Amino acid sequence: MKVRVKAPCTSANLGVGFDVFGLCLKEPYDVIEVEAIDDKEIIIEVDDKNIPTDPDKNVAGIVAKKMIDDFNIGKGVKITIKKGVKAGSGLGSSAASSAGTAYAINELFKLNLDKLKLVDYASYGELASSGAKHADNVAPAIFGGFTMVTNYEPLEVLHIPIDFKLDILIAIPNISINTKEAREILPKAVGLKDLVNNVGKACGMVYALYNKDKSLFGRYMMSDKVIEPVRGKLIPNYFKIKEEVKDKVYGITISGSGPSIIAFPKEEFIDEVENILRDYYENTIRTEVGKGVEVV
Amino acid sequence: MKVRVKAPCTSANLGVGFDVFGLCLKEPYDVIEVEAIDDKEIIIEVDDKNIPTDPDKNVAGIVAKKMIDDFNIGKGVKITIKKGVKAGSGLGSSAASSAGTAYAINELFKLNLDKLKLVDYASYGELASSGAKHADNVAPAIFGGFTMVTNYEPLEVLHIPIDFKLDILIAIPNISINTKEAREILPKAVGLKDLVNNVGKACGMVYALYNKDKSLFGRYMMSDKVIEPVRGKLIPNYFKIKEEVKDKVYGITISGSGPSIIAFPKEEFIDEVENILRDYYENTIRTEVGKGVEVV
Ligand SMILES: Nc1ncnc2c1ncn2[C@@H]1O[C@H](COP(=O)(O)OP(=O)(O)NP(=O)(O)O)[C@@H](O)[C@H]1O
Ligand SMILES: Nc1ncnc2c1ncn2[C@@H]1O[C@H](COP(=O)(O)OP(=O)(O)NP(=O)(O)O)[C@@H](O)[C@H]1O
Ligand SMILES: N[C@@H](CCO)C(=O)O
Ligand SMILES: N[C@@H](CCO)C(=O)O
Repeated sequence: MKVRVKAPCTSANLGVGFDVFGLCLKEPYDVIEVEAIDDKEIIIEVDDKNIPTDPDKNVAGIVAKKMIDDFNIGKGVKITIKKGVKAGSGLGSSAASSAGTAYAINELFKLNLDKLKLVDYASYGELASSGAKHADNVAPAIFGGFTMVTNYEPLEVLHIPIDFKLDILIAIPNISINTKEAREILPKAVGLKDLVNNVGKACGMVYALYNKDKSLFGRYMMSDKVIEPVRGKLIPNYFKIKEEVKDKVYGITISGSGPSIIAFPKEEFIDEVENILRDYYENTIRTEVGKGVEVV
Repeated sequence: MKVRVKAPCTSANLGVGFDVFGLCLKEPYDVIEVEAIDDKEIIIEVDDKNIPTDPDKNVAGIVAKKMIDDFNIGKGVKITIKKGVKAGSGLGSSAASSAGTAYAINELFKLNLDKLKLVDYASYGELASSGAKHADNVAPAIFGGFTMVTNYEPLEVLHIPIDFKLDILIAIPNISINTKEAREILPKAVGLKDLVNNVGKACGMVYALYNKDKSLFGRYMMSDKVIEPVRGKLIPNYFKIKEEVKDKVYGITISGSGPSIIAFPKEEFIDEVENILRDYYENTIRTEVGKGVEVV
């Protein structure tokens, strides 16, 4: 009959973890309901008028069709989506719809697929919306916590639960940034030295999570000199904001391909950091690490 | 009066951890004795006739002088070295002398320096022998276990003890490879895709150690396509050996800049893997993860 889920926004890259790291947020999230229908068609309703309802264009339809065909399911589905945040915000909006749909289809048709497989299916949605089957936003959307996409073909995802408090502040600019473009402006090659820096800093972030060291995690997160300095120039006041909250956060960086900004405020300055972000971007939210798609 | 230590060989890079990762071996090692002397000169005796006795050229003399001057120590030292393995073997031979000396000087003159500082001093020895103040061999020589050099200026080293059994086989070709040259032949730039691969795989190796997963650790270790395929062409029969021990090891790769080869054999095939390595290289040894410089 029907399955309804909340599918969370996620923050990919986290600086030196470009195309690998992902952190699941508790909010915002999409509320997605999938209902099996007799007609073998996929019908989509979405509250954001800028998101297509064509099932071959909305990632929810792309993922549902792939799963329905792969399991010879003989039904269609009506998918209703209420968006947590607009597309192109750097908060994994489309990944929320892809992952929420994969999860919902799995439940609705009792496919008993494991999390890795759900991420793999959701990534077919990311293929379409970004032109690349990247799984770094759909992985945390499904697994919750912190994930690392460590291989493709075949997809491998390593998950590290965050079992300690990690306050998150997200500033969401009203402008949007197209991920494909955000990737084209990136260097085609990086110096051996950046390879070494990013590998060391990203490994240090993994060590930091196992040691529950927010300070180390946040500081290493801000050491990327390859991607973040580039995308950061697309975001109004981004560098000014970083300087203004400098000693009041464990770290702050671009969420995904931007323009949203993700900050991990120190407990002592959370209200103040939130007020600073809000002065620049009215749409600022306080959240924490989420647990992934779940029924609602 | 005198301090004598065993300073271990170490295996740097471990594939995707190039210039970051280091693993301390239990053997071979240098046996180094440092004796305070009244004359303010540094005298060096070494059993390998191809290693200089000039204190400005032997890394033990370079490190001792730096420490003696930095602490206004008013004595000279006589340093006697019995080498575990020749220089240019890819087993951190010079780092063993640098680290063993830093450690010995610290003990002899009761400097009470922490491990990080000892690595920093030892790295002055690596500056001279490789033209680069790399700390990826001296870090594990001092800390023991697995280390990651995650920053320079200032040096930062993260240590992960290996508290599970990890058998190591090392094949030591009679030829030598000069590290400076081994680095010049490396690509000056790598594609974004290799950046992503190596960051993900190296982070996966860190996750693997915390999860005591030798299989994952060894498999990711063999995924570098940037440095290992290049240096591997300098080592006779290296690729043939990799294929021949393919399913009998968790992983096998080049130790440091080569030509020595480091393999982590599966428990079931250890003798067989050792015999295979020995058929190609008579000088093959079986060892395990070491604990770093210690008094002997
Ligand atoms: N259900 C959906 N939800 C959001 N976006 C969708 C959806 N279906 C299709 N799209 C399209 O996919 C693109 C954006 O997906 P979105 O997740 O916002 O990615 P982004 O622009 O790459 N930024 P990031 O949040 O970093 O992944 C736009 O072309 C959307 O119209
Ligand atoms: N006490 C010493 N022990 C070993 N080598 C020394 C020593 N003092 C000076 N050297 C010189 O330093 C160079 C090699 O140092 P070594 O650690 O074997 O480095 P490598 O050639 O870079 N390979 P790797 O094992 O990967 O670090 C040669 O030029 C040596 O003569
Ligand atoms: N890793 C992708 C994530 C997009 O959310 C990028 O930054 O291009
Ligand atoms: N990371 C260095 C180590 C040398 O032991 C290299 O491979 O050039």
